[PDB]
Amino acid sequence: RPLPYECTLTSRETIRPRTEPPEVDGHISGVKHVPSQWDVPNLSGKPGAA
Amino acid sequence: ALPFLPGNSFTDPTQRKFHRSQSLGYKNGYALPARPEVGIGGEPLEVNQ
Amino acid sequence: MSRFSRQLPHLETFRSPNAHHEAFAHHATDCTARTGTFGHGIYESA
Amino acid sequence: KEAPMKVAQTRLDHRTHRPNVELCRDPAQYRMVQEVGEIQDSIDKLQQKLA
Amino acid sequence: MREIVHMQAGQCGNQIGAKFWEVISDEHGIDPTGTYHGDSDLQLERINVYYNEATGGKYVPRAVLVDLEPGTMDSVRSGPFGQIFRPDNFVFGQSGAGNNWAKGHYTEGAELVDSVLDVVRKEAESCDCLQGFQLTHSLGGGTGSGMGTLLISKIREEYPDRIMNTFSVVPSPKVSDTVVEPYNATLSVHQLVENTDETYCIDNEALYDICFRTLKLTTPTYGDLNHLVSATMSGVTTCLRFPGQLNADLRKLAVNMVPFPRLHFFMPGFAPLTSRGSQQYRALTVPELTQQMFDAKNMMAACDPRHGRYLTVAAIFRGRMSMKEVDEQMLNVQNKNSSYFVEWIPNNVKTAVCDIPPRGLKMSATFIGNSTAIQELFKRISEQFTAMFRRKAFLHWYTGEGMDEMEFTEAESNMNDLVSEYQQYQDATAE
Amino acid sequence: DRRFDLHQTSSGRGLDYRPEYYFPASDFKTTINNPLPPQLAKQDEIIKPF
Amino acid sequence: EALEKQLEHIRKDIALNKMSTEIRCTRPSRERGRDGADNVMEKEFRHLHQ
Amino acid sequence: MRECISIHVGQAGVQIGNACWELYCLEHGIQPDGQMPSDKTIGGGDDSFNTFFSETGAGKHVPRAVFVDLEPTVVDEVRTGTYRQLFHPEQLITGKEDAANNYARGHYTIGKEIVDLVLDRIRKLADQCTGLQGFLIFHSFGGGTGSGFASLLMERLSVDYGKKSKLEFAIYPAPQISTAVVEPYNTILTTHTTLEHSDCAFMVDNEAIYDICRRNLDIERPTYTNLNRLIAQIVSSITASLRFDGALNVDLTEFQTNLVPYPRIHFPLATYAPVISAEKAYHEQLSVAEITNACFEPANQMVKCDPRHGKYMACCMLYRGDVVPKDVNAAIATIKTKRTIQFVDWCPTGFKVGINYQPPTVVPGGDLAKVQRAVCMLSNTTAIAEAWARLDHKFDLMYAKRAFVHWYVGEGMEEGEFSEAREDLAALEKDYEEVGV
Amino acid sequence: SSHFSANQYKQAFDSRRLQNSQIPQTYKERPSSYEGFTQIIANDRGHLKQGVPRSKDSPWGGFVGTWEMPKKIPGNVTTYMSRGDPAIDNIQKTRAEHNEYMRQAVS
Amino acid sequence: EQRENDREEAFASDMIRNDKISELLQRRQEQDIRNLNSAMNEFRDLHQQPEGRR
Ligand SMILES: Nc1nc2c(ncn2[C@@H]2O[C@H](COP(=O)(O)OP(=O)(O)OP(=O)(O)O)[C@@H](O)[C@H]2O)c(=O)[nH]1
Ligand SMILES: Nc1nc2c(ncn2[C@@H]2O[C@H](COP(=O)(O)OP(=O)(O)O)[C@@H](O)[C@H]2O)c(=O)[nH]1
Ligand SMILES: [Mg+2]
Repeated sequence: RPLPYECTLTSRETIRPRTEPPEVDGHISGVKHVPSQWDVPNLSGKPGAA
Repeated sequence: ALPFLPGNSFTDPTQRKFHRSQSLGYKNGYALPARPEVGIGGEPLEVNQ
Repeated sequence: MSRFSRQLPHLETFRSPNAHHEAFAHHATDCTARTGTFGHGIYESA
Repeated sequence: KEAPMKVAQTRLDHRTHRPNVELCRDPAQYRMVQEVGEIQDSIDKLQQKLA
Repeated sequence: MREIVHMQAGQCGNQIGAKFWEVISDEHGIDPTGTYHGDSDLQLERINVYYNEATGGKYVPRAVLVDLEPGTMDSVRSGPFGQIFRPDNFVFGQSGAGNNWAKGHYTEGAELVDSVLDVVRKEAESCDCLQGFQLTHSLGGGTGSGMGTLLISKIREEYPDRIMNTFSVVPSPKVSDTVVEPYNATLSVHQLVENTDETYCIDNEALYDICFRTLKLTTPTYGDLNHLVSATMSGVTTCLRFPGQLNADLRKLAVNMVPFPRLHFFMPGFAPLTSRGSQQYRALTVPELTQQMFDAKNMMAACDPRHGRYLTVAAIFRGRMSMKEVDEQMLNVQNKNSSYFVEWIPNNVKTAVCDIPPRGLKMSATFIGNSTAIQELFKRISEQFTAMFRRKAFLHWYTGEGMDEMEFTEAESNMNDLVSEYQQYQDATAE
Repeated sequence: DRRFDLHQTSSGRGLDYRPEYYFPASDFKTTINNPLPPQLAKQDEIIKPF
Repeated sequence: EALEKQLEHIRKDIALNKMSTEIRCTRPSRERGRDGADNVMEKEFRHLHQ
Repeated sequence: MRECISIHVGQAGVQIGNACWELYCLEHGIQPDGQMPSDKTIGGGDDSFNTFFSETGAGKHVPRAVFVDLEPTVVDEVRTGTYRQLFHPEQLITGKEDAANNYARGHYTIGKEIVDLVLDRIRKLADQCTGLQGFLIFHSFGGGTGSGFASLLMERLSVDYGKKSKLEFAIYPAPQISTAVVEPYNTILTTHTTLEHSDCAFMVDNEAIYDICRRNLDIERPTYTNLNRLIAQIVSSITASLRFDGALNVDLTEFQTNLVPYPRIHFPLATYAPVISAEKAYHEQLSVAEITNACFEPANQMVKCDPRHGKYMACCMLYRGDVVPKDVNAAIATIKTKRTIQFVDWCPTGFKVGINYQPPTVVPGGDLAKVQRAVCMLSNTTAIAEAWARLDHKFDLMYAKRAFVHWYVGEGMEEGEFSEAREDLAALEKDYEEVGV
Repeated sequence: SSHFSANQYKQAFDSRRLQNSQIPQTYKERPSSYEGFTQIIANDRGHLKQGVPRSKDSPWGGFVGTWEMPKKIPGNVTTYMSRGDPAIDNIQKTRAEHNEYMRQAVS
Repeated sequence: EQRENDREEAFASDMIRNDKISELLQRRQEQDIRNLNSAMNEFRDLHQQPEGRR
C-alpha cells in the first residue's frame, strides 16, 4: 500500500468516476457545476452580516 | 463538527427557559415511568416521534 | 430582669462537663476585644 | 431533508392568510425563507453525493 | 462473554453515569434511537459487556438508575441520549434524601432497596457470565452515600465472587458543597472499605485544576467533568470491549494493584489533555503520553503523590503503539522517580494495551494509582469529622431517624485504621 | 366581572397584570453556527481508525 | 485603641509562630528531633499567650 | 411530583402570597385566569408547574396555596381583583373578627375557631399532592394571626403530619421600626410554641430591606409591594431547583439538615443578590465572585444583625442563572480565606451549594434589574442572639410593670405562659451563647 | 378493619404512596392460623356474653376534637440528643402529660 | 516506514484542524456572550426605566 491504512488516496474534491457517469437528476460525478464565488461570508460587522 | 473529546464540548448560551417536565412520577400507589414528549426547555424531542 | 438571668442552657453540646468548664474558662477571657454581645465577634480592627 | 421543506412551505403559505394589518414582515418570515434556501442547498449537495 | 452491570445512585451518579453511557454509546456507534450506526465490526462484536439486544439492531444499556427522589433522573430522560435507557430501570421514590446518610440508608432507603434488588437481579441473571458491578455515586450526600452503601452491601451478599467497582466522588479539600459531608463520607467509607473490590476516588478540585491548567476552559461546567470521569471509565474497561496486544480486565487490575484487601482506593487519571492552542506545540509520542500520565496535576485526586509513595500503578494505553516503547517508558519513569515507589515491590506497574483509541485521537492513556497519599484525603475527612463530633453538631438528625453513636465511633476508628495502614506501608522498608 | 377601582388600592396598583418578557429579541443570532473558513474546513485525513 | 493595636500585634506574632512551627515541620525526617530552638519557640508561645 | 403546599397566614402572609403567586404565574406562563396562553401543545406542554399548580381535567392551573386571615378585608381584596379566578375560593379562608394583635386571641379564641376548616383544606391539598415535599408557611412575628394561629396551626400540623418539612418564612420585628406595641409579647409567646414544632424558619425583617431599597435600588421610599416582591424573589430562588434543571439540585427536606446544627437553633437569615436597579447595573460586570462578596457584605443582609458580631454555623448558597461551578468554588474559597467572615471552629465544612440554570425572571414594571445570575444567601449565625437579647429586653421592660397582660388573661391565656415563654427564650439565649464558643 | 397484607404488593398500598402524608394506622399484617370450631361467644342481639374479657376502651372509639386537645403539645422530638438533663426530664414530663390527657379524654 | 510517517502526519494534521476549530468556536462563543450582554443592556435601557415602574 503506498499510503496508510487509515487514509485514502482520493480527497473530498477528488471523487471522480472511472466509467461513464450516469445521469442522476442533473448532477454528474466529476463535474463541479458553478464555483459560486459569491458565497464569501460578510465579515464586515454590519447588522445582518455573518 | 468536532470529535467527541472532553475539551471539545460547547453549549448554547441563548437558551432561556430551562424547565423540567415531570415525566417521571407516580399514580395512585405505583411507579409510572411515562414516555417523554418534551425535553427541558419545552421543545418537543427529536428521537422517538 | 434578675428572675430570667440565672437559667442554664437548654442544649448540652460539650460531652463531658470538664471540656465545657475548660472552654468557658478562657472564653470569658476571650470575650474582651470582641464585637457585640457574648464575645462571639471578630477582634474589631486597629 | 424532504420533510422540513414541507414544514417551511406550509408555514409560509399558512402565515400568508393573515388579516389586513397582521400581514407583517416579522423577523421570522425572513429566517423561514433562508431555511427554504438552505434546505434546497442541502438537498442539492446530497443529490450530488448520490450521483 | 463477560458483562458489567452499571448502577448509578444519587443526582451526581445519575449525571456522571448518564454522561458515561452517552460517551460509550457514541464510542460504540449507538445512535440516540438505540440502533447500531458504526462502521467497523469491532464496535459490534464486544457490545454485550454494556448493552442488551432489544430490537434487531437496537441495543439498550444495562444501567440501573437509583434515586430517593426523581430529580436529575427526569432531566437525564429528557436530555439527549436519554431514551436509550430501558424505561423500568428507573427506580425512584418520592421522599427526599436531604443529604442525610441515614435517610439514604436506613429509613427511606429501605422502601426502595427491594425494588432495586429486583431490577438488578433481573439484569444480572440474564447475563451468561457476569463479571461485576460498577457503581457511580458521591460520598457527600444521602442517596449516593446511604443507598449506595446499602446497595453495595446487598450486592456483595447476593454475589460474593464478582468485582465491585465504585467511583464515588469524594469531598473536596477546599469548598464543601454539603455541610454534613464529613459525616456522610465517614459513614459511607466505613462500608466501602469492607465491601468494594476497588474504588476510584475523584476530587472536584482536582477536576477544576485539570480544566483550568491543562485545558484552559474558561467555562468548564459539570459536562466536562463528567466527560473526564467517563473517559476514565472507558479507559479502565476498554480491554473487555476491544482486542489488544496485552489485555487486562477488571479482575486482572484488582489482582495487580491491591496488595492487601483493605487498600483499594485509587487515583484515576486521563491522558492526553491539551490546552486549546498547544496541539501544534506538542508532538504525540509515548514518552510525553507517559510523562503526562505520571504528572502530579493530571490525576483526578486532589492528594499529591509527592506526599506519599506509589504502591501500584496501572497504565492502560489505547492506540497503535510499540510494546518496547511502553515498557521502556514505564521502566524509565520508575527508575527516575525511584523515591515515589515502594522499594519492597519491584515493577509497581501493570501495563495494558488496547488497539482501539477513542475517535479523534491517535493515542490515549488511563492511569490508575494506588498510593499512600490517600491518607491525606482520609485524614482531612477524619479531622473534619472529629471537629464536629466532639460538639455533636448536625447529629441530632442521625440520632432522630435512629442510629447510635457507636456507629460513628466505629466508622471513625475504621478510617483511622486505614490511615494507619497507609502510613505503615509508606515507611515500611524491605530489609 | 372585573373591578374597575384597583388603582385606589395599593395591591391593585402593585399587582396589576402585564405579560411576561422573553429576553432575546427576534433578531439576535449566534455566530457559533457559521460555516468555517476553508483552511479549517478541510477533510478528515483518517477514515478507518479501527 | 493603643492597647488594642498592641493586642493585634500580639495575635499576628502568634500566627507567625504557628507558621514557623509548620515550616519547621516541613523539614526532612532525618533531622527532626527536639532542639533548643524548638524549646525557645515553645517558650515564646507561652510568653505571647501570657 | 415535587409538590409544595403554601400556607399564607395573616395580612403579611396574604400580601407576600400575592407577590409570590404573581411571580410564580410569570415564571410558569400562567395568566390570571388559570389557563395557558397557547394550547396544550405549544407554548407549554411541560409538567414543571406541578410543584405549585395542580391541573384539572381541562387544563386550568390552580395554586397549591391556602390563604388564611381573621379579618376579611385583605382576603376579599384578593378575591376581587386581578387574580380573582386563579386562586381557589375554598382556599381563601377568612373570618369575621380579627385577632387584633393578640397571640392568645389567635391561639385559643378565633384562631381556634377556624383551624378545623384550615386543616380540612390542607388535607384536601395534601391528598391532591402525590409526593409532597413540605409546607411553606408565610407569616409575621408581629401580632394576631401571624403569631397565634400560625403557632396553633403548626402544632396541629406536627401532630397529624408527623415529621414533614414545615419551613417558615417569618417577618421578624426590626430593632428600631416596629408597628404594634404588644409585638414583643406576641413574638415571645409564638417563638416559645414554635421552637419545638418547626424544622427551619427563614427570618426576614422589614428595616433591612428598607435600607437595601434606599441604598442599592434608589427607591428612597419603598412600600410593602416592593418588600413582598423581594421576599417572593427569595422564595423563588429557594424553590427553583424543584422546577428547573440545574447542576446541583436542592430540595426542601435538605434545608433543615444543612442549616440546623442543634435543636431549637433553626432561625437562619436571608439575603438576595444582586438586588440593584438598571442604571446601576449598566456600570457593573456582575459575576460570581462579585455577587458572592455582595452576599457576604454586612449591608445586603435582609435582617438587621451584622455578621461581624457572631460566628457562622451553616451557609446555603443558592446560585441561580448562567453561573459556573468553577467560579462558585473560587468565590467560596476566597470567602473562606477572608477574615471578616468568621465561621465557628467545630464546622470546617460550612457551605452548601445549589446551582440552577434558570436565569432570574423579572416582573414587568418591577424594581429589580434583569441579571444573568443571582444568589440566595441563607446563613445560620450567632448574630441573631443580639436580636433575641434586644427583644427579650423589650419583653422584660414591658413585663416588669405587666402592661398589656390583662387583655391576654381576660380573654383566655394563663399568665404562667408568659413566664415559661421568657424562660424558654432565656434558655435559647444561653444556647446561642454556648454554641458560639 | 382488616388491612391484611399483599405480599409482593406490600411495596404498594402504602400511605406514603397513596397520597396520605398523615401518619398511618397499623393493622395486623401476616395472618395467623386457627384450629376450628370457634366459639359463638355472642347472641342474636349484638351482646357480649357473661365472662367474656370485655375491653376497657371507649365504645365510641378514640377521637378528640379541637376544643379538647391539650393546650400544649410536646412536638415529637424522638431524639433525646444534644439536650440537657432537665430538658430530657421536662420533655418526658410533657410527653407523659400528653399521653395521660389523651387517655383520659378517650376513656 | 514512509507509511508510518504518513500515518503520524495525518493524525497530527487532523488534531491541528480539530483544536483550531475548537479555538475558533471559543472566540465565537465569547463574541456571543459579548453580544448577549449588549442586548441585555439594551433591554434594560428599553423596558426597565423608573418611569415605567408600578
Ligand atoms: N414585608 C411585609 N411585612 C408586612 C406586610 N404586611 C404586614 N407586615 C408585617 O406585619 C406586621 C403587622 O402585623 P400583621 O402580621 O399584619 O398582623 P396579622 O397577621 O394580620 O394579624 P392581626 O394582628 O389580627 O391583624 C407589621 O409589623 C409588618 O412588619 C407586607 O405586606 N410585607
Ligand atoms: N463531578 C461532578 N460532581 C457532582 C455532580 N453533581 C453533583 N456532584 C457532587 O456531588 C456532591 C453532592 O452530592 P449529591 O449527589 O447531591 O448527593 P445526593 O443528594 O444524595 O444525590 C457535591 O459535592 C458535588 O461536588 C456532577 O454533575 N459532576
Ligand atoms: Mg390582620
